Amino acid sequence: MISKEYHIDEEVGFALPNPQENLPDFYNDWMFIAKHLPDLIESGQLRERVEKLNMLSIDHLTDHKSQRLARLVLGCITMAYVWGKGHGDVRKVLPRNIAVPYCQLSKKLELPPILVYADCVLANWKKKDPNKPLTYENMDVLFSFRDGDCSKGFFLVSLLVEIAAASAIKVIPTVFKAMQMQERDTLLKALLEIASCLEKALQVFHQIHDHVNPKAFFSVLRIYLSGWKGNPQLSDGLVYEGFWEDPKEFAGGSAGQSSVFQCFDVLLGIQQTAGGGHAAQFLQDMRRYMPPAHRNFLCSLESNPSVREFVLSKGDAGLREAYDACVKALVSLRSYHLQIVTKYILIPASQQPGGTDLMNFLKTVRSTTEKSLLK
Amino acid sequence: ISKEYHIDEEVGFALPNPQENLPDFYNDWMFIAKHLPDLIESGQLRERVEKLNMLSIDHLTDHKSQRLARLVLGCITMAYVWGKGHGDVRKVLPRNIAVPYCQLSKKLELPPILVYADCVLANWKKKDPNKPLTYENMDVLFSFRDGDCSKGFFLVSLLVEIAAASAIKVIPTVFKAMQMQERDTLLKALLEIASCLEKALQVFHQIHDHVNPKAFFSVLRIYLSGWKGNPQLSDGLVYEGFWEDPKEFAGGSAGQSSVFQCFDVLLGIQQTAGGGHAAQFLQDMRRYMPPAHRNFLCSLESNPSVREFVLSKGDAGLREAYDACVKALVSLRSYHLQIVTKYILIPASQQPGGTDLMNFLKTVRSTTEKSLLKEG
Ligand code: HEM
Ligand code: HEM
Ligand SMILES: CCS(=O)(=O)N1CCC2(CC[C@@H]([C@H]3c4ccccc4-c4cncn43)[C@H]2O)CC1
Ligand SMILES: CCS(=O)(=O)N1CCC2(CC[C@@H]([C@H]3c4ccccc4-c4cncn43)[C@H]2O)CC1
Repeated sequence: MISKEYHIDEEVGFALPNPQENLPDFYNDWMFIAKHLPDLIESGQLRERVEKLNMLSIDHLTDHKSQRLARLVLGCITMAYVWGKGHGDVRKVLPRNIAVPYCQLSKKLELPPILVYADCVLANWKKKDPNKPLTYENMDVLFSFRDGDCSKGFFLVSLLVEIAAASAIKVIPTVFKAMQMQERDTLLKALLEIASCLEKALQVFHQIHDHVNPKAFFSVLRIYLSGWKGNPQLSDGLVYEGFWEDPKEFAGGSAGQSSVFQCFDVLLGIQQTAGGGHAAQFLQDMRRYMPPAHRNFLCSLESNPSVREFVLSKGDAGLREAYDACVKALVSLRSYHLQIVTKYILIPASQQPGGTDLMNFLKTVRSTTEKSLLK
Repeated sequence: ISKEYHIDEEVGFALPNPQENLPDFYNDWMFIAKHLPDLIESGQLRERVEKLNMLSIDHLTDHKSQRLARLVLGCITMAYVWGKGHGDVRKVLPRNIAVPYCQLSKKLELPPILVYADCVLANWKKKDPNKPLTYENMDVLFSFRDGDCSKGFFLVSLLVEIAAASAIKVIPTVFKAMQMQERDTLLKALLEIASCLEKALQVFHQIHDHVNPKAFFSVLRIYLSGWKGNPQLSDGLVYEGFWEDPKEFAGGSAGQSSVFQCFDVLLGIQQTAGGGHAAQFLQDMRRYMPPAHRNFLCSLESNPSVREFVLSKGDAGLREAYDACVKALVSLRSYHLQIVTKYILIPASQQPGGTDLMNFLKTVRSTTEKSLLKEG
């Protein structure tokens, strides 16, 4: 098994198992706002409500799940506060009574004070029926921004893809064991199981079309997920009033912050973070938005010997095909994902009364993946 | 420390006993690198580079031959791009050098530009193998121009690196001491770290004896500069035959030194935390370190915090030992600010950026100073 210090679950992987839904009564004022964001944003009540909050101590968030729930709560409120109704009117200062505890909590959890993938995908879910499986029909999100924002469809499909990819994480100890022990057959089997899970993860992705509408995604949800790093709207970042004097820049959410896909790039020696380029820089930076235990797990994988070099050295057609099957699965995922971006970003952007830079980043990452094929 | 991190007992992150000569196959590269001052001064460097045939990197069969080739190709690239360093600039690196350089850079997981690991850590030799690592028993392998003080700059940098790196071997003692709750051992370890970082500063004092401000500013500064955020090459460098579009890569920085980054990490200074530019920059420079050295840094980040261990213990002895380490880093950076004033700011004022560079350095110094438990 993988060590407990990396906080990787057997079933959900890097996802938070059975996320907490309710905070202690002490934090009811936070909970009320986060639970009613759609109506409070729409009616222009959200900002005054956040401004009228009292500064609450984080000390009564006594465990990890409560701290992670609070991060999800405060992060959603923070996006609602900064972006407002999502029409380009921006708050440049986050008031101290929310900014201070959010920054304190974020420092405690070693995550930046902005909504991350680990909040809004990995900790933002529940089973409707605990006795039924982790499927879309038996799941809901904990928080959404606006009515019709398609956040359920986006967050849950993202979660399910993550969970399907994560079924191969438990094979990783076997891989490195098989290399050190020079176990060709064990390694071959292990690589075939990884390809199977990454192939399965692609089929899970196909659901996105059923539960997310392009127009709503582009015009609404995209807005609330965006951040303030290299964002012309918040040129210098956001002022977290009372914590830092200067405005601070933090990137909005990205599945670049997903540890599973970074994990298999590392495992397969794809070297996405190597070389000093723009795309590498971004994906390396995104590791700071991951929970520290998961950050550490990626670092650990990078310190182990290369699977790619092991397979490359061996003159073993069986191993090369199994290796290549893992790489092909990552390329196919990334290729399908590009087609998603065309449908959900490029086309809606063209229809409104940038895209190329986003596509080029994704194509760089895909190409680096394809270029790791041995055959 | 595991041998997979490629940290030497004597020279730490430096490459022990660097290779001086490449295989005969690469003589054409070696000639240009060995005669850069002569070729630049005669206006023959660019022609010589352009006359090169594309040589395969497959005959560079070990890590040291590859690190030497990187240093050679890196120095040739700086000379080719910058020329005589008067503003006559090349935006296209010819394919016959660009291809092998990028191929080799990919193999070693480094950006295709001269980095600290090339021009400091791999750019040296002992004169007498039987004598210690001192300035007078050492030389650099490559310089750019005559009188550029590259020996002084690169070797003093290396000596400071090595002095500081004597503390690296203590790091596993620190974590073992913590995990095992060995207070006296941890205290002794932290005092040794402080001693070495204090020694590094004394070694730094030698810079004044071997580098002249004018030569440094007007000559060497040029050849060390890169093409990331540089108006001279706004869109970066075209590496002909490897990539179609120009690529931006940062010039050398001792932010690329793994020793100072590792002690920041060890002492919980957290230079790469938060939403500021200094953090981003120091984070980016890790990409310009050799991969095993990158790995080592992140592995230190995964161990428990020394700072939070010391903060928890109500132990004046431990706190003082901890602060002596932090103070040693503060003293180095404060001294380094004076060095920037002498070697950059003053020459710049005398000529017929500086604020930005000093603001960056002050932010990093401040982050260090603010990790002190007690006022220094
Ligand atoms: C409406 C659906 C989606 C759209 C429009 C979309 C769009 C984008 C865009 C524009 C980027 C580049 C900017 C950034 O990093 O934030 C990106 C990155 C990324 N996305 Fe998505 N995405 C969607 C859903 C998903 C899903 C379900 C996955 C799960 C596989 C995913 C995986 C990734 C990964 C791993 C990256 C980082 C680059 C890479 O590793 O290839 N995305 N996405
Ligand atoms: C002529 C001598 C030197 C001058 C003019 C100089 C100047 C500078 C400048 C302008 C920077 C900021 C830009 C950059 O990162 O490249 C810098 C960074 C840095 N320098 Fe130097 N430097 C000199 C020598 C040294 C030496 C010998 C050391 C060894 C201690 C050193 C250590 C550092 C470190 C560690 C950084 C990154 C910021 C930090 O960690 O504080 N420098 N230097
Ligand atoms: C860059 C400003 S932008 O306005 O052009 N812009 C880019 C497109 C997105 C769409 C989803 C979002 C990101 C994310 C946030 C949270 C949870 C999962 C995922 C995810 C999965 N793939 C990508 N993302 C981000 O890439 C929104 C913001
Ligand atoms: C920004 C373009 S600039 O022209 O203003 N400019 C900044 C000042 C420097 C001075 C040395 C150099 C860097 C370095 C390169 C190789 C080996 C060790 C070290 C080193 C140590 N401290 C700093 N550096 C860089 O920071 C030159 C270029």
